Amino acid sequence: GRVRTKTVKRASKALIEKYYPKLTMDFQTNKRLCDEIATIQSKRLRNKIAGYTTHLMKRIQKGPVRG
Amino acid sequence: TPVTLAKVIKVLGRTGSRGGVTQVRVEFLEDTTRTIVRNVKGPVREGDILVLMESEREARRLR
Amino acid sequence: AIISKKRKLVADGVFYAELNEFFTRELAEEGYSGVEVRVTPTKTEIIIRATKVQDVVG
Amino acid sequence: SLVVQEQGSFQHILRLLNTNVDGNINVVYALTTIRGVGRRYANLVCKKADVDLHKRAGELTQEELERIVQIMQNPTHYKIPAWFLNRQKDVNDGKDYHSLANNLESKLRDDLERLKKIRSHRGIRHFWGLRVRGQHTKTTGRRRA
Amino acid sequence: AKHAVVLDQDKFDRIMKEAPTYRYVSVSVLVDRFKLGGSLARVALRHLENEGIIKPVSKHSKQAIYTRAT
Amino acid sequence: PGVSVRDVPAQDFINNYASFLQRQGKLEVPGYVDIVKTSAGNELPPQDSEGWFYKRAASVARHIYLRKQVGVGKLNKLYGGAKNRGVRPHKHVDASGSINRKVLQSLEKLGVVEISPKGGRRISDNGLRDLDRIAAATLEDEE
Amino acid sequence: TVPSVQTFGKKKSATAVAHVKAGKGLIKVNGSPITLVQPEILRFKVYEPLLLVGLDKFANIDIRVKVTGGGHVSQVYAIRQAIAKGLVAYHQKFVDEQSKNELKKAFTSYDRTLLIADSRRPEPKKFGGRGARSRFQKSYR
Amino acid sequence: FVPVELATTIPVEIQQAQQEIKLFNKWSFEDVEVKDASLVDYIQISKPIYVAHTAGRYANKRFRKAQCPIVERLTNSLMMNGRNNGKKLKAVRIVKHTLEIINVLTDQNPLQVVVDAIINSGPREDTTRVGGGGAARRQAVDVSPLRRVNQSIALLTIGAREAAFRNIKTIAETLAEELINAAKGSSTSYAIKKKDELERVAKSNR
Amino acid sequence: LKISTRKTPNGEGSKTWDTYEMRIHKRYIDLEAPAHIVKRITQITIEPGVDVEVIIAA
RNA sequence: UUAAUUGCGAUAACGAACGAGACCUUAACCUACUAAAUAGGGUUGCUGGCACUUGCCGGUUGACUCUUCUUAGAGGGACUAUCGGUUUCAAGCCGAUGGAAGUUUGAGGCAAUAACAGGUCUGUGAUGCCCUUAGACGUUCUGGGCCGCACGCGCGCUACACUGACGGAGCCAGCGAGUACAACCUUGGCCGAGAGGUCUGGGUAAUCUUGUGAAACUCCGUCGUGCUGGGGAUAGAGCAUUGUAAUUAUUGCUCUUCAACGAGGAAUUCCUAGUAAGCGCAAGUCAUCAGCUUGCGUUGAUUACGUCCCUGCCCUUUGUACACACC
Ligand SMILES: [Mg+2]
Ligand SMILES: [Mg+2]
Ligand SMILES: [Mg+2]
Ligand SMILES: [Mg+2]
Ligand SMILES: [Mg+2]
Ligand SMILES: [Mg+2]
Ligand SMILES: [Mg+2]
Ligand SMILES: [Mg+2]
Ligand SMILES: [Mg+2]
Repeated sequence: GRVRTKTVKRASKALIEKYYPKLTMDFQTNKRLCDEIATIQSKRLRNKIAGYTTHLMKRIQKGPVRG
Repeated sequence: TPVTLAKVIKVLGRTGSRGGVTQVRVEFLEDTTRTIVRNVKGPVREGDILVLMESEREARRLR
Repeated sequence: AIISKKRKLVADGVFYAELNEFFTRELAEEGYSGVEVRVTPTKTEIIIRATKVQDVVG
Repeated sequence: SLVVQEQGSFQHILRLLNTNVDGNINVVYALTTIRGVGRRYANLVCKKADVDLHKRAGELTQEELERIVQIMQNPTHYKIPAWFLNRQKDVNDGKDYHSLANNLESKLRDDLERLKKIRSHRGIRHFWGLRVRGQHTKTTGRRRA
Repeated sequence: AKHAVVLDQDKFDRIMKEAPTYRYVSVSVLVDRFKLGGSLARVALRHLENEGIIKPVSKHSKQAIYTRAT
Repeated sequence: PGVSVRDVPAQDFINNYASFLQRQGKLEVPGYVDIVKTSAGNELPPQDSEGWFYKRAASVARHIYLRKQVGVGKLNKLYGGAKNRGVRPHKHVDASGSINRKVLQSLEKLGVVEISPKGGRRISDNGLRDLDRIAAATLEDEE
Repeated sequence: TVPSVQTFGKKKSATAVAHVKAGKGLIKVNGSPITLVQPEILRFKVYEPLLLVGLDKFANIDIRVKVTGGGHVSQVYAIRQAIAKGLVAYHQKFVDEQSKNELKKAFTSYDRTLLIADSRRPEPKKFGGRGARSRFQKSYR
Repeated sequence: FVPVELATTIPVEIQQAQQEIKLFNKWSFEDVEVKDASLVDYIQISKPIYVAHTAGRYANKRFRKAQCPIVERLTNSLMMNGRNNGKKLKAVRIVKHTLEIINVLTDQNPLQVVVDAIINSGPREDTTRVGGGGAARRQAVDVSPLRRVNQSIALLTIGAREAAFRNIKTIAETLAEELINAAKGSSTSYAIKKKDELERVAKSNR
Repeated sequence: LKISTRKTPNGEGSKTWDTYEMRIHKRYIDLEAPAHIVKRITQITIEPGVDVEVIIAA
């Protein structure tokens, strides 16, 4: 059921591109960072974005990733 | 009549016409390293033991 | 005086609706857009927004 | 705690008021077989008599039966309030009446006849073979019985 | 009425000689071997239960199961 | 350590109370017994006949003890159930109010139940004592 | 001044508020002792917070439960939950942590509902049907 | 070992059944062996339950059904027919009665008997309606342990229900009888008969 | 405040319903003061849509 | 791959928009805030009953204080997190673990492009045109009819009992609704087997009805599988109630009557979790009438966690002499 949308994934990617230093690993910190930087309207959406970013970060620490 | 105890290794894709049968790879307990694949009714899983009636018989895709 | 609070609220809404309808009926040539109702102490305040203000004034 | 025995000293399989009032059935719930005596009424009658309700109708001493019978036909005599009867305030006389066994049916028939004679709607309905009590029959009851 | 559940004395006697060193002593059980039932079987059981012999294990409404004294 | 009604198996207590009442003879039976429905949505009068109005009274008393203030309508509501309305779904129907009223009156006469402020009925001190005694008796029996 | 805490138990709609106090060892539900409750077949559910961890913890803790809402079964469940909570809460507050942990372990091993309140709640009914999912009988003749 | 009372004094029986053994309705969940290779992990026992009524989240995932105490499952099964449907207390009561009956007759743990019944009423090979076009011809197929368990549970309950239809023999007694028949493979039981029939059918189709 | 209406005006169609709901917020504040002060407090701080109501005296 | 043109990808397309999603309402958690004699507690006054030691259950808006339950403001919280498998090591899916929550967290509200001769001119002082327009198709009274029955079908209710029936007794809900110009909801006291009267009240309402002590349920008893105490249709008579008016029983109650039906053929509907089903209650219409309806709780399963075999829909490739489109 749970597959992330354009508006999550793309945003997350953008965030990663901008802020790989200072957007690190664990969830809560990432969420906080998102809240600080991105102008996310909803809370839930923001949370989702943060989660995606965290996932991306996790993936990174095992090799490079496309896009 | 002989009865064998068959331990499931790999779930081998849900077959049948209505999807009421799960094809399964079973390697039986007291004769391990024998990979005879059979069709099973019900919710099956890896590591399950099956009580069957014919030890050496092949069950092919139910079309 | 002496009417249920929810009921009163409902009635208020109804009244507002009625007023709006009336304005739509009348001030069509003047180009009526919107009504505001303020039930303050002593006086009820009806604010009208229309395209022709002068006409409305008379 | 003790079972009340009796080998067969009190004779079973009885008849009261023409037809059959059989054994193994309770004192009250065998009086129901008699037309006109329903349940509550029967119970009341039993109470008036003073019979054990743990008793079969197959037993019973004759005196008790007689008393019950007496109670049955004339209840206004006894401590029965008499305002739960068939013909209370009555069709003709103006008395508390409760017909029983082979009589109630006859009375009903008579009433029906009277109605027919009068030429009221219910009578007409009865004559036809239809529903009196305004149960509108676009459907419902399609075997004539 | 298909009998089995009446009154009698022979039946009672039989019941009485059907209690020491016994497994099954219920209402249904009683009914089974052509004997009394309803709220008579229980009474019969009690008649033996009052003088030792049968012991109650379950006493629910319209369902009761009994076991002899060991 | 102390006994009260609140500490007793309820049915047993009720039974005990009924027995006590019977022993007394004192209550005032109005004489509706062996005629009446109890609940106006019933197929039958009581299956005990001789008594059980005592039982009802006892139950009422217990209820009163449990609560603060109890009335007639409330009692009816409590005691009524679901009337079989024929080929139609069941409905909650209140019990026979007159009977309840009579019971209350009897209780009052006895010195168990007392008319309260605001409205309805509460318990008398003597009544309370009696209840306590009954509870104690029940406990003893259990023991 | 007495060591006491206020823990609840919730199931479906039912709520049971248990006050756990220092003293002699009382377990009372709506004023009536634990020995009653009386759906009777579910009496052992209410006993499960007592006997799983033992009566040894109960020698100094007094439990007064007020139960409202729900049905009967639900109420019982709520009461049980409250009881489970209360001792643990007391331990956390006025005894020690290890003991509390042990208690939790004991509880957790046998049944989940004792500490974690049940997730499930009635789905709303919607139109074109008797219940939440079940529709009316559609007919094509 | 050691009875200690509190302020609100608890009955002795309850005290007795506490620390050493977590008894079921009023006897041990211990002993009671799953006497079959397979149907282990799919018949629960092991975890000692007090009542056959837990809250339970057993239809949530996939195999949450398998981690449910078998008694509870039986009760649930019993609960069927729409007039009876809901009313799990009644089912529990019935189960209790059955257990008592079992205890009374041939002794043992009634639980053990139940387990045996479950084992010996689950069909080993079933037939699915596979036509290869639309013809009513059937195909011989193996059975999952969970499925075997479930069907067994169903069958006994069904038999009990059938027995109960116009009888003095209160469902519980009937159920007990069925269990007895099953544990000591009889062919007088309904479930067992059904299983046998199924087996025969499978044999034919193969 | 709940209302249930068939979405249709005419009646034909799959029987679909509406749940038009209006939520009422009622809140009270208790003060011990002279009445004049209370009046002063309440004569200002009035926002359109909110109903300000005073019981006054014991 | 996904619930999804949801994504991962492959790539003469690249980057976008609407729809999906996001959203919003609601349902879940909050010993963290902010609060309360229109919520609930604690101690303590007085006070009732107990054992009688201090202790147990009570009644009182007598004090003082508290906010766990309560309500509802502001926040927080879950993002499939952590780990393990599996898969171009992708999107994702599966399994533990922690957690209030791990099926889009549960349920909805909204919902594109293009349409249909679908339904409404019996919702409209929305309405074209046509008819009609004073023996009016305007009206307004009066009675009747919409409800008639050889008969077809369509939702439903009641049931064919022993998992019951009937009697006691035990005894727990959540959504609601509720009058001053009327006659709303109506406790409590007396009268009545009921239905109902009556006097009095309390409430324009978290305050009173109302803890809606609702049913199903649980406890002990009577019948034990017989168209039987299963079941309740027709009936007959009375007593009530609403209304100006109850026959063509409005309805409520009382006694009596006891019909058809031992689980339903050809068929076929609905459904995957607090769901199915059981059971009431509730508002809607309402002067009066519930077998209907939107909600709501209460009790609570069985079985998949899949597949195109059927059915319908969608797409791709093909054929077409059809494009009012296979009627
Ligand atoms: Mg019924
Ligand atoms: Mg992983
Ligand atoms: Mg959604
Ligand atoms: Mg058309
Ligand atoms: Mg026109
Ligand atoms: Mg319909
Ligand atoms: Mg209320
Ligand atoms: Mg009859
Ligand atoms: Mg009408």
